[PDB]
Amino acid sequence: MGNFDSVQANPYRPRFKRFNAEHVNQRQNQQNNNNNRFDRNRNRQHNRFKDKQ
Amino acid sequence: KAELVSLAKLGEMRTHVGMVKRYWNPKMGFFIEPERKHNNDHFVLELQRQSLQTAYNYVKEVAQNNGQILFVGTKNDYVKKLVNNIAKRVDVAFITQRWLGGTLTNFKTLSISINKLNKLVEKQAENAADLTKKENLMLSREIERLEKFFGGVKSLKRLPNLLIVDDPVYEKNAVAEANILRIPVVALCNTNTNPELVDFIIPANNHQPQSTCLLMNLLADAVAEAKAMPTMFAYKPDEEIQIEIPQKKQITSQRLNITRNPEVLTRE
Amino acid sequence: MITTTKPIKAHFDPVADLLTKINNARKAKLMTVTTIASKLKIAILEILVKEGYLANFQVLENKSKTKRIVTFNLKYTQRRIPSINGVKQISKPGLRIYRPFEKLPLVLNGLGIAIISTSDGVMTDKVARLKKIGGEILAYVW
Amino acid sequence: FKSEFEERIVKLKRISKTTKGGRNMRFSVLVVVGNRKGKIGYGIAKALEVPNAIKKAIKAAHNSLHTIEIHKGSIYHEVIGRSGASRVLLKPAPQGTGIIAGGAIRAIIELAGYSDIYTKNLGRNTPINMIHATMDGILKQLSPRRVAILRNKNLNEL
RNA sequence: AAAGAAAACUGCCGAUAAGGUCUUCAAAAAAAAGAAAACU
RNA sequence: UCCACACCGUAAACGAUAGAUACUAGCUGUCGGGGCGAUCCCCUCGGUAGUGAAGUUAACACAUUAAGUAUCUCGCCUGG
RNA sequence: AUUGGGCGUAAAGCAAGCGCAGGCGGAUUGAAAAGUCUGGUGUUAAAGGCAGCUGCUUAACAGUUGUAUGCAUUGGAAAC
Ligand SMILES: [Mg+2]
Ligand SMILES: [Mg+2]
Ligand SMILES: [Mg+2]
Ligand SMILES: [Mg+2]
Ligand SMILES: [Mg+2]
Ligand SMILES: [Mg+2]
Ligand SMILES: [Mg+2]
Ligand SMILES: [Mg+2]
Ligand SMILES: [Mg+2]
Ligand SMILES: [Mg+2]
Ligand SMILES: [Mg+2]
Ligand SMILES: [Mg+2]
Ligand SMILES: [Mg+2]
Ligand SMILES: [Mg+2]
Ligand SMILES: [Mg+2]
Ligand SMILES: [Mg+2]
Ligand SMILES: [Mg+2]
Ligand SMILES: [Mg+2]
Repeated sequence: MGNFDSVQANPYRPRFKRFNAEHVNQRQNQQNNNNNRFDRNRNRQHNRFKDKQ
Repeated sequence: KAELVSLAKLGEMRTHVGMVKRYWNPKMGFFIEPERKHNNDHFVLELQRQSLQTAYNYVKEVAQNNGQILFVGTKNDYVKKLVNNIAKRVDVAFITQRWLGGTLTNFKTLSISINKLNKLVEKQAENAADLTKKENLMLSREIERLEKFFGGVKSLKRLPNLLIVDDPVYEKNAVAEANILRIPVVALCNTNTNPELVDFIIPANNHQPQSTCLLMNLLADAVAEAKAMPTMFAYKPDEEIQIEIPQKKQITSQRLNITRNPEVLTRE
Repeated sequence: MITTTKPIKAHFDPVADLLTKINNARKAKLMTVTTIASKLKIAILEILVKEGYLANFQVLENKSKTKRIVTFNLKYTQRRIPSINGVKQISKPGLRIYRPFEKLPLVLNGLGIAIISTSDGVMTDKVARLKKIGGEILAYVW
Repeated sequence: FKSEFEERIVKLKRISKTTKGGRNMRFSVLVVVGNRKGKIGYGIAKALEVPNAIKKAIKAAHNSLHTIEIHKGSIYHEVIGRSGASRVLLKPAPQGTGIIAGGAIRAIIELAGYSDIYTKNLGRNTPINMIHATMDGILKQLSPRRVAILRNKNLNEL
């Protein structure tokens, strides 16, 4: 019952695969985080003029 | 359709011969040939080529993508000059002398040390007449020491992303540092090694000054092709691979000298 | 036609015999083991392979039809770590454990399995709850 | 280390060695660092002064941070963590009981994120070994998805 | 004309009033990212 | 202290480790039976040792002759 | 320490053996059904127990309905 001799004689197989190249997505998520910093400094500048008349 | 080394050449270079059966790790049964009816331990040639191709494949993506590979061979004299030869051919960091404790895990202190080496070297290159004779000779000797023990590590500024080990047994410190820091390490196991420590095992010899040289150049050849300079032994025919056996009975691989292991001094 | 080389002997307790064999094989990373075959061991092993902790179990007989031994293998993954985590026997010889249906145990908040042979041979705890019938409790396997 | 990671002292012993005249005294601290969302580590350090001991302990705790998974805020299945002669029993709890832990386990449970948890210290009362036992119990936990991938069933369905 | 070694050695030698510091404590420690602004 | 016949029944009577049963890497010795046929050495089945990983221990350490994974039975322990 | 502990170095393996009664006990088949599980009926006094409600200015409290545990008998299940 169930016999199938799959054969998995690939033990202690390699865990690492590529040369940390997947980091391409880590560079895109860091670029998207820098664009959200430039717009926050424009809107803080517009609010200083309503409290001076 | 990709090719590689030749099967006749592996048999003739003695890369399918391990060490004496008395000295063997029970965890290496997968690669060993029908040793059940055999004298000295050996390996399978098909498994050898597959493992070699995998290690070759892995090192090439790293070297093409601008990784930093470190070679550490501080064993037989031949191996030091062997490791030196790859350094001349490719601008890879090397550790030919003794592996300092914490070369990787405590990289900060060794980074400070190599920075001191570089700073002292450049001041001396700039020169001055104040150096005179006595202090200059003393200063030259410290400089000599930091190249002999850090001459191949000065180039790199960050932890390497891969290690190539000649003997996992002899470099137990190096492989332990690689394992704890989760860095790939490849090694040439010789029937007496724990497979957990190494990542890409490449069943081969380690006592023959011919098998060792052939395999080390093959890995260097992957790096050299990735770096875009012509290869030396990989993807090459018969006429150009022939190599000689170093001098200093006959080149072999039997492990003896057992009489130098008596009982630990005891009694009362 | 499967051949062997070693003589096969076994301990007397058929539930913990398998349990000792399974636990030792798990700890030693061994794959192929052999033991003497009994109908209780065959049936409990059958539900075990249905519940998914072991892969295959083949029972064979002698050419004389006087002896049977069951030789099972474990289901190791690619990285060579087993699926079984721990086995412990309750109804040891001497002290037999009898629990009614309402007091049928739940192993590891239902993740593990409790093996219960009530009246229609061995049966897993979940299907035993479905039938609302209880009985002998052999061992906890998770 | 850049997280909600809170720091707290779980024990401050006073160790000393003997030299050729006098006793070299150093303070030892056992700090438990946790972000209260699934990241928690522990660090024990010794130094000539309490601030430096604390400094070394906090540095060590952030270097060794383990990952923690929660099910409904609690532990999925009952587990006994063993470390030396210290045995700590963890048991799933219904939402509302609160943290019924005390001492090193209570500090660990709060810093890990877990809410409802039943605990009992069945062994010794040395804080490091209960935490060792506590960490062993929490790290040995099996998710109901790893067993699914192993035994090949459907996510959580029976 | 190398296989050697080489050797212990002993006399005698007892005791030390009581209770006693010393680790106080880590809570952990003050300040950069700002701007600045038109006005009829 | 020795001998013969009668008692005494205690020892650090120690492997400081009750007996039986099943499973769990290996290496180096040595002993016995058996197989081959120069010894020597190779294999099998057992007894006695050393080294040694998983495993166990508070640590020392044990580690296929377990103090490991388990079952049966007996004896014993509960601060000084 | 049945659930829920130990006996190498901390308390604890009798000096060892032959051992009845006791405890435990190979595989397969048949029957019975003592264990084991389950259905029906009877009973397990009332107060107390837990849940809900009412009444006392709410409570404490009182009342109210619900709420098991075991035994016996009968009818089945046959894995141990
Ligand atoms: Mg002095
Ligand atoms: Mg005199
Ligand atoms: Mg005196
Ligand atoms: Mg006196
Ligand atoms: Mg304080
Ligand atoms: Mg006595
Ligand atoms: Mg004696
Ligand atoms: Mg030993
Ligand atoms: Mg007393
Ligand atoms: Mg006790
Ligand atoms: Mg004692
Ligand atoms: Mg005894
Ligand atoms: Mg005794
Ligand atoms: Mg007897
Ligand atoms: Mg009897
Ligand atoms: Mg039977
Ligand atoms: Mg009543
Ligand atoms: Mg009342």
